[PDB]
Parts: sequence; structure tokens; C-alpha cells
Amino acid sequence: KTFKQRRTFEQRVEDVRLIREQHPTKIPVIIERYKGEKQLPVLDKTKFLVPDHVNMSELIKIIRRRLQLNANQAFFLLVNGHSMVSVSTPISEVYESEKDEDGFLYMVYASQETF
Ligand SMILES: Clc1cccc2[nH]cnc12
Ligand SMILES: [Cl-]
Repeated sequence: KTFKQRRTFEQRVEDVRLIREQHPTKIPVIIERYKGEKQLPVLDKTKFLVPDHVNMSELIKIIRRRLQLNANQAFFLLVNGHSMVSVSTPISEVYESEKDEDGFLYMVYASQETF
């Protein structure tokens, strides 16, 4: 079901290395719905190339537009299993401190602050 489950560590690593080669200015992001989530829909894909100059505040807007949410639906985004300390941080910086050992940046969203 989950990305890490579908692909071998060998396969996730080799894909991050191809994204470096072919989208060198992009951050490789895995974005997944909380497995408990009742309200928000599932995304159409799992793997996103994010421009490395966008801050986390702008990534949340992007995903809220991809889900086609409206202004009073709630949305919470975990990065590497934990809350974001700040939405002002550029994704290139977040990536360097929160990336996984396979080289993807893992994110999970829910309508409740409790995942
Ligand atoms: Cl949801 C989302 C996050 C980052 C970048 C994206 N491009 C298209 N959709 C995107
Ligand atoms: Cl690029």
C-alpha cells in the first residue's frame, strides 16, 4: 500500500539518483494521506518534483490546490514523521535536514493535528 512498501530501498535510491540527473533543480517529495484520514481525499500520485526555492507555506498551498480544498477545510502536513517547526523555511534547506536515507523527503497529510 505505502510507497516504502511498494519499492525496495535499492529502487527508491536509484529513482532519487535519476531525478538528480533529469530534474537537478527539483526536490523529490513523497506525499501520502494519513492511513486514518476520513475527510480529505487521496492525491492522484505519490511522487512530486518540488522547485527547491519554494518555502513550506507555498508547498501547503500547492497541495491544497491539488486536493481542490476550500477555505474552511483543515489540512496538516507532517515532514519526516513530525510537525513543521516553520512554514517560512525553503524546501532546499528542509530537504538537507529532513530527507530519508533513500533520498526522498516523506510527507503525510490529515484534517486533524492528531495523526
Ligand atoms: Cl501537490 C504539489 C506539491 C508540489 C509541487 C506540485 N506540482 C504540482 N502539484 C504539486
Ligand atoms: Cl531541473
